[PDB]
Amino acid sequence: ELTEQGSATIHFSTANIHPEFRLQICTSYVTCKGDCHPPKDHIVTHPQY
Amino acid sequence: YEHATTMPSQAGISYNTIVNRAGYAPLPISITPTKIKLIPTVNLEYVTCH
Amino acid sequence: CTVPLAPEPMITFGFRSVSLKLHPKNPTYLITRQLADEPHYTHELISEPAVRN
Repeated sequence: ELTEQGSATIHFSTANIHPEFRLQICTSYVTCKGDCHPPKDHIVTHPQY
Repeated sequence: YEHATTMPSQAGISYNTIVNRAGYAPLPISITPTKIKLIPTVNLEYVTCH
Repeated sequence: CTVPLAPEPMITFGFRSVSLKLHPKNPTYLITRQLADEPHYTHELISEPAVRN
């Protein structure tokens, strides 16, 4: 849900150590750029997303 | 998470540090030594007097 | 029928590895299999304390 001048927070999942993707939001494309880090667990109890 | 550090052997003075996991919040660690003994293995042989 | 219940295994994690400390009260089957096209299953009867990596 969008307000007029607010800021929307999304959650995503990746395998990229330097992820960079164009985020489509309803008309337009915004670029999301960052640096991901290794997680803390070796073996987890749910499959891959 | 195996974290190794080194503390100087001096009482009274607080020793501070943190642990920076690469994608998480920094975890602060504080150690303040109070009293540091040194107890030898002591073996009585004899007593004496007047 | 009431059936017994073995002790909880002690699972130690590593990079692409699971270790299992197994202390059974009475003999107990450990049945493992991979969730891939080759399951490589392992039907074993463990009666003593045993570590399985």
